[PDB]
Amino acid sequence: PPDLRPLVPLDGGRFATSDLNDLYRRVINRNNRLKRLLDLAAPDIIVRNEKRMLQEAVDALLDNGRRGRAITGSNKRPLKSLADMIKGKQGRFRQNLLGKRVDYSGRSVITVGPYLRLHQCGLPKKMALELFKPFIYGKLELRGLATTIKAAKKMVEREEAVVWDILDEVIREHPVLLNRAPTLHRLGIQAFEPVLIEGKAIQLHPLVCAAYNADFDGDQMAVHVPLTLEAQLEARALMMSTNN
Amino acid sequence: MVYSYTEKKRIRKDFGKRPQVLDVPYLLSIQLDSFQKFIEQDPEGQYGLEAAFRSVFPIQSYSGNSELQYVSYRLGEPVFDVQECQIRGVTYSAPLRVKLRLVIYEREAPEGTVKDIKEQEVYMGEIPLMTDNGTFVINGTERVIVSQLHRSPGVFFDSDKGKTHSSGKVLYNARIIPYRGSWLDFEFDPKDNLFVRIDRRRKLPATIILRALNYTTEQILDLFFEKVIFEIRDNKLQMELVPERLRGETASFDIEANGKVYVEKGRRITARHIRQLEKDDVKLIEVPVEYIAGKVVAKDYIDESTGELICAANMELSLDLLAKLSQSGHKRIETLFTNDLDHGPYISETLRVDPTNDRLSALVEIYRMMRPGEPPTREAAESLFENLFFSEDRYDLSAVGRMKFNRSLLREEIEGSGILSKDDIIDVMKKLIDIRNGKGEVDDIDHLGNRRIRSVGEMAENQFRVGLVRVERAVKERLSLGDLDTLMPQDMINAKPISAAVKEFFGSSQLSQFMDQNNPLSEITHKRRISALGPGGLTRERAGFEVRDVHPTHYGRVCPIETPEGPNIGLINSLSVYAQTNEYGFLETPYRKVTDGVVTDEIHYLSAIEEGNYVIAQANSNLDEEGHFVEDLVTCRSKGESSLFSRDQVDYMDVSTQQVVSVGASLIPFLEHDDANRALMGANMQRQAVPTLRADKPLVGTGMERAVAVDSGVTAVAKRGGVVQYVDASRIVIKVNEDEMYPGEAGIDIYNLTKYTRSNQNTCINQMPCVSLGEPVERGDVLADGPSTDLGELALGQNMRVAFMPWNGYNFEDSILVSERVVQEDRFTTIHIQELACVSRDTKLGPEEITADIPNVGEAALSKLDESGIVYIGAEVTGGDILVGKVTPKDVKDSSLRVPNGVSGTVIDVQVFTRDGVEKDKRALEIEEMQLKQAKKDLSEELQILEAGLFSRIRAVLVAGGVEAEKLDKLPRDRWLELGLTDEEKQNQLEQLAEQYDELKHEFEKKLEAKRRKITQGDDLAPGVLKIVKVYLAVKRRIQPGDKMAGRHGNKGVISKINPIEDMPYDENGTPVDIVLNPLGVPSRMNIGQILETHLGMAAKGIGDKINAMLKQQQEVAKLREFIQRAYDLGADVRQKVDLSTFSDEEVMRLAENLRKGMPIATPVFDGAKEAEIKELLKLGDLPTSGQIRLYDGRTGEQFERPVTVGYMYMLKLNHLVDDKMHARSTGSYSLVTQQPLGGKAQFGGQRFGEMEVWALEAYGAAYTLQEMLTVKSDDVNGRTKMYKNIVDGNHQMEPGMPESFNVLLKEIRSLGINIELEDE
Amino acid sequence: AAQIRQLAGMRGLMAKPDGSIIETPITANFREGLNVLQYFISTHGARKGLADTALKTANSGYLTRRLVDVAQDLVVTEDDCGTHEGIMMTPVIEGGDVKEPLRDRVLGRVTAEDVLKPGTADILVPRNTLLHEQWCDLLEENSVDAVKVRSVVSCDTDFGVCAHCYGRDLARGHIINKGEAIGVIAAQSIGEPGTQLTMRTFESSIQVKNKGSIKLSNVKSVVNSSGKLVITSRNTELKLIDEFGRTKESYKVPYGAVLAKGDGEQVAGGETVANWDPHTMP
Amino acid sequence: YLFVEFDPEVIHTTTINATRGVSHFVRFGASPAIVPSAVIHQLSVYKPKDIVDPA
Amino acid sequence: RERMGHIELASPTAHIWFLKSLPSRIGLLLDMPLRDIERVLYFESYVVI
DNA sequence: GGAAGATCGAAAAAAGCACACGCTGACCCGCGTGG
DNA sequence: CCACGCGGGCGGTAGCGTGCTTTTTTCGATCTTCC
RNA sequence: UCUAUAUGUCAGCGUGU
Ligand SMILES: [Mg+2]
Ligand SMILES: [Zn+2]
Repeated sequence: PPDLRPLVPLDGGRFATSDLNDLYRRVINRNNRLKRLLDLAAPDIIVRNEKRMLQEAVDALLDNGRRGRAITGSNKRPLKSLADMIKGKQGRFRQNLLGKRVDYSGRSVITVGPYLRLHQCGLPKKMALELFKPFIYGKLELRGLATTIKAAKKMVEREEAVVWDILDEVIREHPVLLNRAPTLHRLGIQAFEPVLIEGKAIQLHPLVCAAYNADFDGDQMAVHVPLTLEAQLEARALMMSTNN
Repeated sequence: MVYSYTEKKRIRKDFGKRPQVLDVPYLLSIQLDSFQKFIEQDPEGQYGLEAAFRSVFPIQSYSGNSELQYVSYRLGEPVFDVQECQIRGVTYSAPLRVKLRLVIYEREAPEGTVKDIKEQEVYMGEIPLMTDNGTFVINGTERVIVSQLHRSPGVFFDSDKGKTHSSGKVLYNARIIPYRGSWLDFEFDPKDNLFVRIDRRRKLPATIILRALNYTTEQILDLFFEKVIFEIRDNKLQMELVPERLRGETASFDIEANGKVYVEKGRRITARHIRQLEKDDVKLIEVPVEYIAGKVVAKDYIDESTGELICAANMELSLDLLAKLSQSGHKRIETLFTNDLDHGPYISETLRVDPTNDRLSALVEIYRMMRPGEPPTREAAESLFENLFFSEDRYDLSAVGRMKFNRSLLREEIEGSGILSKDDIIDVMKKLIDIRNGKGEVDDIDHLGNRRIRSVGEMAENQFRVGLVRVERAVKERLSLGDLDTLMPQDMINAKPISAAVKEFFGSSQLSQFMDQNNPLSEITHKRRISALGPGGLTRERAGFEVRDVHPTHYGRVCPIETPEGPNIGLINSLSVYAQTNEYGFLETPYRKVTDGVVTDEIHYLSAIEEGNYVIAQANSNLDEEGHFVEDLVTCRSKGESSLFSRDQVDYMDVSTQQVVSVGASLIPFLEHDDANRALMGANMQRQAVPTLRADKPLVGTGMERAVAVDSGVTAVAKRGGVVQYVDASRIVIKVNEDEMYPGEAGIDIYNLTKYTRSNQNTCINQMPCVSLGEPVERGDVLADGPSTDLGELALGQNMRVAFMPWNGYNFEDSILVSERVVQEDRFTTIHIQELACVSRDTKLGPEEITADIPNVGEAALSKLDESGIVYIGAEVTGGDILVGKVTPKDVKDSSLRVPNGVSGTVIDVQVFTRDGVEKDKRALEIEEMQLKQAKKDLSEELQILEAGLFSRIRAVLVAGGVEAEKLDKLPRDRWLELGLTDEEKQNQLEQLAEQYDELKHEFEKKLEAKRRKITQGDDLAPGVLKIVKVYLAVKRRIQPGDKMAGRHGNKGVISKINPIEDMPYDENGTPVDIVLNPLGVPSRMNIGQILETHLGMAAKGIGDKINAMLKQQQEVAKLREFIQRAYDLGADVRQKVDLSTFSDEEVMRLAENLRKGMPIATPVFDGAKEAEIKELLKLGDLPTSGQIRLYDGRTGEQFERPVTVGYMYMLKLNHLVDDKMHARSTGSYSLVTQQPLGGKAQFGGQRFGEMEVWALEAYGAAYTLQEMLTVKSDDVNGRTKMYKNIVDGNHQMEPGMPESFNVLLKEIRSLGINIELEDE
Repeated sequence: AAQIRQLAGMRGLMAKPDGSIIETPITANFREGLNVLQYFISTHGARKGLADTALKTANSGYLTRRLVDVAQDLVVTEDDCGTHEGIMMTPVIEGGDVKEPLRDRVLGRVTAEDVLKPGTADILVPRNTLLHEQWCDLLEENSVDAVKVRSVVSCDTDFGVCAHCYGRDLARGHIINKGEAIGVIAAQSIGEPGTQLTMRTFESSIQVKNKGSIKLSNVKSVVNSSGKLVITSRNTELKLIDEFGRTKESYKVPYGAVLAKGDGEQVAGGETVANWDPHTMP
Repeated sequence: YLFVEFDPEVIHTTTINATRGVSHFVRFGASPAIVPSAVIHQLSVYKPKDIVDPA
Repeated sequence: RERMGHIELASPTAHIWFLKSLPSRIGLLLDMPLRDIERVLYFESYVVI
């Protein structure tokens, strides 16, 4: 289908073309040439060469480089065939099925909060406001300070005091998942209760650092928001730092 | 040694003791001189463009009737200056013009005498010129061509250490690697065979090559073997006995010479037996008949009676064969001498293996080997073999390659032809045979004598030669095809291939890299960098490990400390301070020659190969007067190892202790007290520091800051001595001295400082003047300090009062606690400049243009916009504001450029580029007006100087003539020329001076017109776009928790809390500390240099405090002079000598003014101050000698139980800001194909939940969380909408749905021809 | 100890990149000033370690990914198969050193059959009781060396394993609950210390250090002319057993090894019992 | 497509392969294909009247 | 995003996945060496039916 | 005494090479043909 | 000098490549074992 | 969330590991 091989606009008046489109065009051109040659009652050698070249084009489209030499693009490199986007580290299986990018997620450096408890972690106010935007919208709609989603968006972007009170109220007992980039074992991601702090750095408990194998020398950690009741209970009862 | 004015401003105290015999060379020399060899005119054609032209030209045609030849080349005047190219986005380049002569021969005359000559000049593209600061300007951006460390051409012998054959046997290979051609290999087949391999294809026997070289079997056996003569005597066919052939073997038969039984049958021959045989002078010895069959006949023998070959060459003899030979009547035979270990029969076995028996068969086999699938033709095979290695065009060995080839083969001469020869191949094969036999040693790959450095010039020459041969092919085709009547040399050749290859090399090559402009140290390190990776080099994935290690030959050539950490470790290196490249490209280092036990001052540059032969002593060797070693046994490096040697055995000595380390490592004080890992990390981390609001000189330095600052182009260095006529924040005009004035020159030099210009890393580059009005200057003295530069000294960070103590856990692992006073003083505040571009391009619907009126915008939104449609200069802009108002026709939809969300700042510069032929907006007209005003002022300075001089001359002439000075004073200045004098020589010279005046005025007018034309020239843009608007925003970034801050000893951390000033610990005097550091990281990391630096900084600050106290009391100059003299004279036989008695009593006040903050101290890398000197310096001030004082808790106020280490430390702010790393996303854009959230902070993407996170979630047993993270949050579009609606409503429930990625995968597999679907049942 | 030794004492001998030890060590302290030669010598080891650390991560990640895949389909799905088969477990004994005792290996696991007290033929522990700390203490009080335990490899459950065979959850005191994915946990546990490992490629008689009885296993020996015993087997094992009856030391004697003392004879520390010639085989 | 009649002895195949304007020999397997003389004769008598896609 | 197309090839073409992925499925089914399959597929040698 | 299977070392082909994040540039057919 | 529309390895009257490890498949050469 | 802002790869790097 065309959408799976889109023709993205180049923003400069041109069109960026995928390798699959080039392979399909080559196959279609070869098929049309072979059809014309067959309809022209061509002799044996010419039609054999045309059929062989069509076979080579089909094999290149199905799996470039599997047999013979790969088809080179306009920038002197092998093209990406149908089999190339399935296998490998950049293939569909290992890039969009086993793992994928998620919403309601953030990333920031980690500092040390000596005053935090084992089940608590510091979170920036702006970062928490960005992460829990739909919850704030819902709470504002329920309370009655806003009548439409546009009004809630305007109130959130205006950063009113009522917005901050709602942000304080929503995450009173809403755990968040803190994870480090190298997740060697299950302890690399743990659930913590957020506490609003001033700044842009996540405050981490000193005791859990040995579990995270993290040092305060520029480390960056990601945070995810469990946005359903079952995930909230799972984080509270299984992945909480107190249970580990 | 009388210090310069900039040095007299602030003299750094030097604690070094080793005298300096060689000053530090120019850091950016390797980049410069090499490029000079690429562009300088060379009468001898071996370097650069002249060499390439001589290699390619002259070019003939298919028929001998026309010829194109090259005469000379000239580089043109670049269209725009470096600053103009940088601001306009064009590439700084110079036109290349070449003299080409086309000679049409006389075809009618058989002798081919010249018939017609046509000489012309042809333009062959633009060659990108290289700036004085060792960098290139490509497309308006700064790029650096780093050097490449690659294997030198020549022959190399290696062997696998038993990896293959699965029994530990070593296989030997010999590779001939040319600069340009086909690589050759000779490998040992485990069955003891020789195999020749070309271009790493299938192996072939080497005897095939030998036969292809017109060598018969007899000649090969003569060359590769020794002959034993078996001559039939009157009886028992005694043979010419050679005792050396009897070593290491047992004689099965009794030998009989003269009647003495030296060796009997069945006893092993000992060395005593060999000696007895030698003493007996035995020449002939009896041989049994059966022993003959074991040997192999060497030369073919034919029977005269039957006219047939008795035997061919090289097969095992037989009893029937020897009987037939005896009946034939041949008295003597020749056999090949073989041995188990001394002389292996590898050549004979290889000759047996191959099927080829003649030169033609060998050539046919070689052609089939090289070009499979082609008809084997004798002429084609001969041509291919000749061109493979014996053609100058196809095969070429450089001078370095020929020298290495001759040296490896023990050839006396080092100069030879580039093409290969038969003798060279035979010698290589013989050397490989000898190595197999146990004589000789294999070469070392990592040896710096086997690896050479290729600079920008060599690669540029190679690319230009490739383009030149392409152009030569094109011109050959044109000459062959075109007529011989109206051909012009310009039309024959096309400059497109030359320009294309040049721009590809200078912009898209891996070695061509974006120059990092974080600080001058980063630029210096990047320019002085050698990368093994690149074309014709190692790959990062397959680089291996054994190459990454530090070879012993790296001493004084490659710094082991300064290497990148990560995947490319050991593959990228930093050149040493004194390292330089030889004429062949091999790295060499200076040394001091030692003669008769005394260390002379003569300096000899030794390479890796030459260093091994001699014995070199280490730099840290005690030396008394007359350069005599005070110790009988001195540690020295002889051959890849260090050992004790006698004083007379030494031959060379290291020039200085900084030879080993590079500039980055040499800039780290107390390196010898620091761990190697921490030193490496600190050296790599010093390059990432960002310039601060104010540059603070390092209290503890190494004395190399001045060299780095001067060598780098960030600072302004006076070209000629003189006085500062005019000083300003933007420009400096200096009236040069009369002695340095060129004839017919105004005598003023104008330096235009660069103020607030963005760098490659979005930082701020600003130059501030460092001299005052009327201050005399000299050549080489710094005028304006560049970024991260203080008074000509490198200033990467700031000096902070640090204290090593735990503080309520706020430090912990590596975190840093920072006082509020640091933020209040804006010590670490930085300026970041960001560029935003708006493009106005001609779409098919209608040409878009910048207008102030935008559809559906509020009036307040357009307040910042002017009538032209551009944001006002200096108007503060927050997120979402409109910078440039652009509208695209539909009637018009808004396309105005807006700042990204979360980006603030102040607009500081607006640049408009308009394609020629399009109307110019009034904003561009204003920009041009200010540019022309600045140019007019710059020209008018010189115009006024020259006019004043000329009018003074005419006034003097008129006073001498008619004596009318008073009338001139009363008369207007401009009406002095119109006055008429009496008819004499005075009138004639007055007319001449008037002519000179009007000529000068017209010359200045044409110069101004040329400048205006240059600045008003339309910019060249890409097709389809007619306007570009660039807006620069300046943002002040202040220190805050999460920012990464570090030091020079590898200690790093992040800010944890900006504590109040009252909470900091304070000493008895009440002064609080600024930085609190955890001591726990000192012993484990083994970085003790930071503690010594802290103590030295404390001593320096104590001295500075004493100086400040003296100054505040208005003490007399005598007391300050005495105190500063005592402070400078402190030390233990320091080499630095400072005399204040010759400072005119006025520069002492300036020095004390500069020393009030502190006393800078120079601590060499390995010849630094000892602990005793530090204690003495501390005792000089009113500070304890232990370095630890007693403080009190700021919050509580009781006494600290133990003294803590508090001092002054140079701390750097890294380029890792928390505001640039923090990101958060709830909902946003999604990918078109996979329907997944985007990636990256710039695209407002979401964090990726990788495989490891999924595994951790499964291990935790959480299933609902994993499903929510997998489908609803990322892929399920209906799930996404339902979740958003439910959360807005207030219900936290989720539907599983169907991820789109699985549907895409199923569709792809279906399109692969394989049917896949899900079954409901 | 090593880091303080380097800080306040001389660094000592170092090694070349190949591996050979440099003849001249470093006699300078980190507090003192190392010369150029000593720093250049140390840079070899520093760069070797840095390169090893940089290059180990790829292999560690590949190994942990393969391990995660190979066990991604293993979950607990039953309580007890009823199988009486298991793995025999004894403390690891080799050379003249004991690394892991029986208590450490046996802790947190269930038994395969009724383990009996030695010399009494009385059931020391029941058949299917999980061995916690108290059970381990009781087992070690009776000087028991061999315990048969139920292992995952011996689990009779198909398409999964049972909770009893797996044993303790190792993260909680109680037994492992049903539904826990143990394959992923095991793979992550194995792959986590992968970075701590190293990817580098770096006698004629037996010695007795303790006092106890001597036992010979798989031995058919003969008396020589002088009365000494010489073995006629290639799989002859010697066990030194303490007074309590548990195996303390283990050795594997080679062919043609003379015996200083016979089986069942007490020996003292520092004595040599077996002597042999490794250069040639008589 | 072109049909070139030549002797490889007189001029090598690689020279024709490097001729300007010629893409490559039509080859099956390693060796280049050989066109029989019957095909050449038929082509010399092969005279069709047709149309083309641009036409 | 779901509708697919089809091209009617005038001549059959063998699937590369079932042919080059060792062991070759076509070669195993026909019990003949791979090189003969390559020769007949790319019009190098005829095969009898 | 010739064929069959067999086996054994050697040569050729295929698959893999940790994760996460941030930044920059450099394209994203060229050319004979046509109007 | 403003589109344009199909083969494509590029360019040339040939050659370009060239520093990993492990596993799987097949082949030539022998061998060896017999019916 | 189809409310803004809705591309890809190659090369060079750097950071945490
Ligand atoms: Mg860290
Ligand atoms: Zn079980």
